[PDB]
Amino acid sequence: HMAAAAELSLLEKSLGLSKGNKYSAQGERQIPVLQTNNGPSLTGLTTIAAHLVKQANKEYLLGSTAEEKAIVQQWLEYRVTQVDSKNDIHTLLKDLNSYLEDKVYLTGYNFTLADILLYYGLHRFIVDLTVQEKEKYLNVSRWFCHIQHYPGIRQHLSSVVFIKN
Amino acid sequence: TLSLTVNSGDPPLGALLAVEHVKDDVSISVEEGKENILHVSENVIFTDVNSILRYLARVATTAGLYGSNLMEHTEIDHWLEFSATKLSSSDSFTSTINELNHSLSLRTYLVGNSLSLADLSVWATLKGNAAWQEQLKQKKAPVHVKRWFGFLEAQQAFQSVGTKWD
Repeated sequence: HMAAAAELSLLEKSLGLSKGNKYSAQGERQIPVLQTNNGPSLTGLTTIAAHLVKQANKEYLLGSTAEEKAIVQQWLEYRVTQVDSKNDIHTLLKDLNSYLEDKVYLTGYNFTLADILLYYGLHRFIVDLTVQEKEKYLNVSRWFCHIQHYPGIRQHLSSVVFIKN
Repeated sequence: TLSLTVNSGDPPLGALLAVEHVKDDVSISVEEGKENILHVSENVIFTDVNSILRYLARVATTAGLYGSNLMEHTEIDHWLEFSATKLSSSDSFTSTINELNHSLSLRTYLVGNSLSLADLSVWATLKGNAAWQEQLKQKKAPVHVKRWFGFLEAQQAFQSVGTKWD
């Protein structure tokens, strides 16, 4: 539904990068590829992304502590595997809801690239969700509403409505 | 130079939260002894918790402590009343903190987007509430009030205020 190269152009501006790179794609999985200005070609969504995070000089997006960085890769793997999701997205939503009951962010208390990425990858789903389901997945709703209104993140992505209380 | 003197036995937590939240927007000292009051032109003073929070949030507009809408302003005031009435002395606490659990469901901040007076104020009074402390050691809390309390607790200027005044 949203190509990973389209995702990376969107991330560049999320981060606040002014420069915008040409991105390729390779094969039928259509993996994103960067003919790079610092080594051999970069490949995959989360690798390029890590790079851009670094280009932006915002390293604290991949975690500070060893243990937050392990959490950050955990949600990065999760995004490439379970999110890029056909028959049942509910099972994911249920799980994430429980994970998110005691957490503002996907890393414990901090904003990381996990939040941005998991948000973009879930966006097409949470859009197609009913008013009833958003109640059922309360913590997901909260976290998402939070990420949409995080500074600079949403860009031109659709706003999902979330009855305030 | 605006200076506030804090009640040395019972710091008004939340007052200093705002002070440490507004250090880099206006010149502020903190002194101790006496009672908790704030001096601004020292012919004009404020000596009540919710006055001082509002005044600092109004003067340091560079901070976002008062919100952006007029609606958000109204909420922020609402929250200060709520905490100063319903979280001051407990009676119907269950229905008191049901409501704080209930509206925190879809909100990261009480505010909507970012930290505002509502938070500093509510969190400070909650903390000093021992009935809610009893919910904590018995691990029977409202789940949304917990993350919210823990989230804010963990934060930078929130930890410093603890360290000086516990």
